[PDB]
Amino acid sequence: MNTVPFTSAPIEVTIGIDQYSFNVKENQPFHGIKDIPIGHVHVIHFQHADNSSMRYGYWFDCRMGNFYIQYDPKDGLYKMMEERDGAKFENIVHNFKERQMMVSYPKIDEDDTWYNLTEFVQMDKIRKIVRKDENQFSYVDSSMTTVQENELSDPAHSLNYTVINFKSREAIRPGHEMEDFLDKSYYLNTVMLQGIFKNSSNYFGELQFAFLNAMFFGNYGSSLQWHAMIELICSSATVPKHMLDKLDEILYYQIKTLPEQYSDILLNERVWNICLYSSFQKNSLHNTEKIMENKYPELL
Amino acid sequence: GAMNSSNYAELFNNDIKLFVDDTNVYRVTVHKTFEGNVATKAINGCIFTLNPKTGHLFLKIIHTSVWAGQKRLSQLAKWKTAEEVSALVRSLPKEEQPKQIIVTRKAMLDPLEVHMLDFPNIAIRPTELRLPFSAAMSIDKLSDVVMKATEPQMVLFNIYDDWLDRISSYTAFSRLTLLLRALKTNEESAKMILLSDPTITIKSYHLWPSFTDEQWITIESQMRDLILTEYGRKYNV
Ligand SMILES: CC(C)NC[C@H](O)c1ccc(F)cc1
Repeated sequence: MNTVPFTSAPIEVTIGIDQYSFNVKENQPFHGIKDIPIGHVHVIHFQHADNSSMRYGYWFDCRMGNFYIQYDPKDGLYKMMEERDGAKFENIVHNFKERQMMVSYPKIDEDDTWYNLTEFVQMDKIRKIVRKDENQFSYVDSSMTTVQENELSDPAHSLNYTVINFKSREAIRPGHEMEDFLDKSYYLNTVMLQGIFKNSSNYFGELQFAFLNAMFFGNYGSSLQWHAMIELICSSATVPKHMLDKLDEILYYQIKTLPEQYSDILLNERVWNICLYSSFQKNSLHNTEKIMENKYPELL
Repeated sequence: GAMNSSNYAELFNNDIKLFVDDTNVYRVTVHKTFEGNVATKAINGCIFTLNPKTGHLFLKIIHTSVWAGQKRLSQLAKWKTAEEVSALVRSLPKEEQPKQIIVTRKAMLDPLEVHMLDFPNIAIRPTELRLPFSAAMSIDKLSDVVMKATEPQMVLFNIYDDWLDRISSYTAFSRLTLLLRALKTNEESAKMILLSDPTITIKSYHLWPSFTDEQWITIESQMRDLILTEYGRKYNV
């Protein structure tokens, strides 16, 4: 079990660590989060009490280094940093634990939610979409735009999500215009899975990664990407049976975890109704269709 | 964006543009089978691709053989239309290729856009106008060439005959749409108006009769009466 200590908490802030969130008051004696499960990526995220504008946060994996948070009064935010001095870090953490100034990551033992949301999400893989090579952790916020958004403006601050576009030469073979537009299997299986992603694991991970940035930061371009990757599968007549089964599980837990009050903005009516009721895979997402119908029957 | 009453003079500027109408591409008769079920039989169709400034009409004849052994023909028809329009554009010299293609039915937008991916600078546009191009098969010479075709064939016409020698494109298009609107609302009456006077003939190289300027005004007035009438006979007014 790993720890992310905080130097201090000088401004009132709501802190998230994965799907949990708690409030810290201005200058409250808070010095971090302990008992963080090893083996998963994690995200620690922030919404200031005074400006709910900009949710922001950091993706990290405690196996890749010792990380801590320190407020910067010049740039006005909580920043993640790496401590390279291992002895210094263990000392800091042990002292804060002894003084019980750290909250307990409240994982329930029955609960596989976070695993199920991050099954194919890896810090090294995340780095290929959020480019900042001098750090082992990755910053994301509400406002960052995607490479594809930048095509329709600062590239260093972009989400280099894989670009998917159903009316593009990459998607449409010359001479197969109608075939390829109405059945996207060749774009899914040859172009994307065999040529770019390399396997279903990488496809699923970016899709999981896109969802989590949409949910935790309200990142609109990430929401577009999540729905785009989903639609590409549902609109393919020929999908490996193992992929469909896994997709149904992935989406189930994503819909399960979504705040009920954010469904209006985070769910695209057209994609979901097409995927669940019109597409080739309309009968292949039993768990996802059941939870959608019981939890958001209005959207449909 | 979409083409409507507001931006109507753009049709007659000097940027090459084509209207594409797919109404008459897939044409069927519906009939009973010996067992008392219903079946369709296809007949020849055509794509109606028209330069509204010059009157040049690219009439691509769609032979019934293209549907043989195919499913979902109404959907295929839209993609076949887009394939043939794309082929036409590629066949034209660069300086004759259109800068815009306006489709008369919105369901042609995606098929045409996908077929024209090689031409990113050609704008594919819908329209809010309810244009009467479905009535093209009420023009006897066009109907004749479509029904007689034994193979796929493109036939080139000027739908304005020689009118542009005496009138502007805007006026010519207005005359054409009025004639076609009339033929669409009451074909028999429309055709009666056009031929009543045996002394006015259709030149071998023309589609419409050789009316003088004065006779066109009379003709045009008779077509507007017909259209308002049928609008009464239809709505009772
Ligand atoms: C980078 C290349 C397209 N495959 C990796 C994929 O992008 C990916 C996978 C998992 C993630 F958590 C984030 C991204």
